[PDB]
Amino acid sequence: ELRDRQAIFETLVAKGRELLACDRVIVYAFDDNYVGTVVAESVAEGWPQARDQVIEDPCFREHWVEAYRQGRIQATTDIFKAGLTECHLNQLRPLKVRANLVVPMVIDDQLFGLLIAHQASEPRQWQEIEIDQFSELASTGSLVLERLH
Ligand SMILES: *[C@H](c1[nH]c(/C=C2\NC(=O)C(CC)=C2C)c(C)c1CCC(=O)O)c1[nH]c(C[C@H]2NC(=O)C(C)=C2[C@@H](*)C)c(C)c1CCC(=O)O
Repeated sequence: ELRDRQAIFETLVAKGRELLACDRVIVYAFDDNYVGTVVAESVAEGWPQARDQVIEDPCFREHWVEAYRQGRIQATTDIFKAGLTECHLNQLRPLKVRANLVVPMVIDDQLFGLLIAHQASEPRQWQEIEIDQFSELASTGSLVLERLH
Protein backbone atom coordinates (compact mmCIF):
# COMPACT_ATOMS: atom_id res chain seq x y z
CA GLU A 1 0.00 0.00 0.00
CA LEU A 2 2.35 2.74 1.20
CA ARG A 3 5.18 1.08 -0.72
CA ASP A 4 3.11 1.56 -3.86
CA ARG A 5 4.41 5.15 -3.67
CA GLN A 6 7.66 3.82 -5.08
CA ALA A 7 5.96 2.54 -8.21
CA ILE A 8 4.78 6.08 -8.90
CA PHE A 9 8.25 7.52 -8.24
CA GLU A 10 9.86 5.02 -10.61
CA THR A 11 7.30 5.87 -13.29
CA LEU A 12 7.92 9.63 -12.92
CA VAL A 13 11.68 9.31 -13.34
CA ALA A 14 11.58 6.83 -16.23
CA LYS A 15 8.86 8.73 -18.13
CA GLY A 16 10.53 12.07 -17.39
CA ARG A 17 13.90 11.03 -18.80
CA GLU A 18 12.15 9.56 -21.83
CA LEU A 19 10.13 12.75 -22.44
CA LEU A 20 13.11 15.10 -22.22
CA ALA A 21 15.78 12.74 -23.55
CA CYS A 22 17.98 14.19 -20.82
CA ASP A 23 20.66 12.43 -18.78
CA ARG A 24 19.13 12.10 -15.33
CA VAL A 25 15.76 12.54 -13.68
CA ILE A 26 15.26 12.17 -9.92
CA VAL A 27 12.56 12.43 -7.30
CA TYR A 28 14.05 14.39 -4.40
CA ALA A 29 11.84 13.85 -1.35
CA PHE A 30 11.87 16.05 1.78
CA ASP A 31 11.89 14.99 5.41
CA ASP A 32 10.66 17.18 8.29
CA ASN A 33 13.97 19.08 8.28
CA TYR A 34 13.63 19.59 4.52
CA VAL A 35 16.61 17.36 3.96
CA GLY A 36 16.16 15.67 0.59
CA THR A 37 16.71 12.01 -0.34
CA VAL A 38 16.99 10.81 -3.95
CA VAL A 39 14.25 8.20 -3.66
CA ALA A 40 14.15 7.39 -7.38
CA GLU A 41 16.39 7.94 -10.36
CA SER A 42 16.46 7.28 -14.08
CA VAL A 43 19.96 7.93 -15.43
CA ALA A 44 21.52 7.13 -18.80
CA GLU A 45 24.40 4.65 -18.72
CA GLY A 46 27.78 6.12 -17.82
CA TRP A 47 26.70 9.17 -15.82
CA PRO A 48 26.99 9.35 -12.02
CA GLN A 49 24.15 7.79 -10.07
CA ALA A 50 22.50 9.86 -7.34
CA ARG A 51 20.01 7.18 -6.26
CA ASP A 52 19.57 6.88 -2.48
CA GLN A 53 21.85 9.82 -1.74
CA VAL A 54 20.80 12.11 1.09
CA ILE A 55 21.62 15.66 0.01
CA GLU A 56 20.98 18.26 2.69
CA ASP A 57 20.79 21.79 1.32
CA PRO A 58 19.60 24.39 3.85
CA CYS A 59 18.52 26.72 1.05
CA PHE A 60 15.16 24.95 0.92
CA ARG A 61 14.04 25.40 4.54
CA GLU A 62 15.53 28.91 4.65
CA HIS A 63 14.31 30.31 1.37
CA TRP A 64 12.25 28.12 -0.97
CA VAL A 65 9.67 25.80 0.62
CA GLU A 66 6.67 28.09 0.19
CA ALA A 67 7.76 29.23 -3.26
CA TYR A 68 7.87 25.63 -4.54
CA ARG A 69 4.63 24.76 -2.69
CA GLN A 70 3.10 27.64 -4.68
CA GLY A 71 4.34 26.23 -7.99
CA ARG A 72 7.83 27.65 -8.60
CA ILE A 73 9.58 26.17 -11.63
CA GLN A 74 13.30 26.79 -12.21
CA ALA A 75 14.55 26.16 -15.73
CA THR A 76 18.27 26.69 -16.11
CA THR A 77 19.93 26.55 -19.54
CA ASP A 78 23.44 26.93 -18.10
CA ILE A 79 24.20 26.62 -14.39
CA PHE A 80 27.28 28.83 -14.83
CA LYS A 81 25.12 31.73 -16.09
CA ALA A 82 22.36 31.48 -13.50
CA GLY A 83 23.80 33.51 -10.60
CA LEU A 84 24.47 30.26 -8.78
CA THR A 85 27.41 30.68 -6.46
CA GLU A 86 30.18 28.19 -5.73
CA CYS A 87 28.36 26.70 -2.74
CA HIS A 88 25.54 25.71 -5.10
CA LEU A 89 27.70 24.55 -8.03
CA ASN A 90 29.73 22.38 -5.66
CA GLN A 91 26.65 20.15 -5.14
CA LEU A 92 25.95 19.74 -8.86
CA ARG A 93 29.55 19.20 -9.95
CA PRO A 94 29.85 15.52 -8.92
CA LEU A 95 26.76 14.66 -10.96
CA LYS A 96 28.16 16.48 -14.01
CA VAL A 97 25.15 18.81 -14.19
CA ARG A 98 25.29 21.66 -16.70
CA ALA A 99 21.60 22.42 -17.25
CA ASN A 100 18.66 21.56 -15.05
CA LEU A 101 14.94 21.83 -14.57
CA VAL A 102 13.29 21.82 -11.14
CA VAL A 103 9.53 21.40 -10.64
CA PRO A 104 7.52 20.82 -7.46
CA MET A 105 5.59 17.84 -6.17
CA VAL A 106 2.76 19.08 -3.95
CA ILE A 107 0.61 16.54 -2.13
CA ASP A 108 -2.19 17.40 0.31
CA ASP A 109 -1.18 21.08 0.07
CA GLN A 110 2.34 20.31 1.31
CA LEU A 111 5.67 20.31 -0.50
CA PHE A 112 6.52 16.62 -0.80
CA GLY A 113 9.61 17.05 -2.92
CA LEU A 114 10.94 18.08 -6.30
CA LEU A 115 11.15 16.32 -9.65
CA ILE A 116 14.50 17.34 -11.15
CA ALA A 117 15.95 16.86 -14.64
CA HIS A 118 19.64 17.19 -15.48
CA GLN A 119 21.48 17.65 -18.72
CA ALA A 120 25.11 16.72 -18.23
CA SER A 121 28.21 18.44 -19.62
CA GLU A 122 26.44 20.78 -22.07
CA PRO A 123 24.03 23.69 -21.76
CA ARG A 124 20.46 23.13 -22.87
CA GLN A 125 17.85 25.70 -23.85
CA TRP A 126 14.81 24.12 -22.23
CA GLN A 127 11.74 24.59 -24.44
CA GLU A 128 8.26 25.71 -23.34
CA ILE A 129 6.84 22.32 -24.31
CA GLU A 130 9.53 20.51 -22.32
CA ILE A 131 8.92 22.52 -19.15
CA ASP A 132 5.14 22.09 -19.47
CA GLN A 133 5.36 18.34 -19.97
CA PHE A 134 7.80 17.90 -17.08
CA SER A 135 5.77 19.99 -14.64
CA GLU A 136 2.62 18.16 -15.77
CA LEU A 137 4.36 14.87 -15.05
CA ALA A 138 5.25 15.90 -11.49
CA SER A 139 1.74 17.28 -10.91
CA THR A 140 0.10 14.13 -12.25
CA GLY A 141 2.19 11.83 -10.07
CA SER A 142 1.49 14.06 -7.09
CA LEU A 143 -2.26 13.95 -7.73
CA VAL A 144 -2.19 10.15 -8.03
CA LEU A 145 -0.40 9.90 -4.67
CA GLU A 146 -2.83 12.39 -3.14
CA ARG A 147 -5.77 10.26 -4.34
CA LEU A 148 -4.37 6.98 -3.04
CA HIS A 149 -3.89 8.35 0.49
C1 LIG B 1 18.87 26.42 -3.08
C2 LIG B 1 18.73 25.24 -4.08
N1 LIG B 1 19.48 24.14 -4.06
C3 LIG B 1 19.10 23.30 -5.03
C4 LIG B 1 19.76 22.00 -5.18
C5 LIG B 1 19.75 21.06 -6.20
N2 LIG B 1 19.61 21.25 -7.57
C6 LIG B 1 19.73 20.06 -8.20
O1 LIG B 1 19.67 19.89 -9.43
C7 LIG B 1 19.90 19.06 -7.21
C8 LIG B 1 20.04 17.57 -7.43
C9 LIG B 1 21.53 17.28 -7.53
C10 LIG B 1 19.94 19.67 -6.00
C11 LIG B 1 20.12 19.01 -4.65
C12 LIG B 1 18.02 23.91 -5.72
C13 LIG B 1 17.23 23.38 -6.90
C14 LIG B 1 17.79 25.12 -5.13
C15 LIG B 1 16.72 26.14 -5.50
C16 LIG B 1 17.18 27.14 -6.56
C17 LIG B 1 16.06 28.11 -6.88
O2 LIG B 1 14.79 27.70 -6.76
O3 LIG B 1 16.31 29.25 -7.23
C18 LIG B 1 20.32 26.96 -3.01
N3 LIG B 1 21.37 26.31 -2.42
C19 LIG B 1 22.49 27.07 -2.53
C20 LIG B 1 23.83 26.69 -1.96
C21 LIG B 1 23.72 27.04 -0.46
N4 LIG B 1 23.42 25.78 0.23
C22 LIG B 1 24.46 25.54 1.05
O4 LIG B 1 24.57 24.56 1.78
C23 LIG B 1 25.48 26.60 1.03
C24 LIG B 1 26.75 26.67 1.83
C25 LIG B 1 25.03 27.48 0.15
C26 LIG B 1 25.80 28.75 -0.17
C27 LIG B 1 24.83 29.93 -0.09
C28 LIG B 1 22.18 28.23 -3.19
C29 LIG B 1 23.16 29.33 -3.51
C30 LIG B 1 20.82 28.18 -3.51
C31 LIG B 1 20.03 29.25 -4.24
C32 LIG B 1 20.07 30.57 -3.46
C33 LIG B 1 19.82 30.38 -1.98
O5 LIG B 1 18.63 29.94 -1.58
O6 LIG B 1 20.67 30.64 -1.14
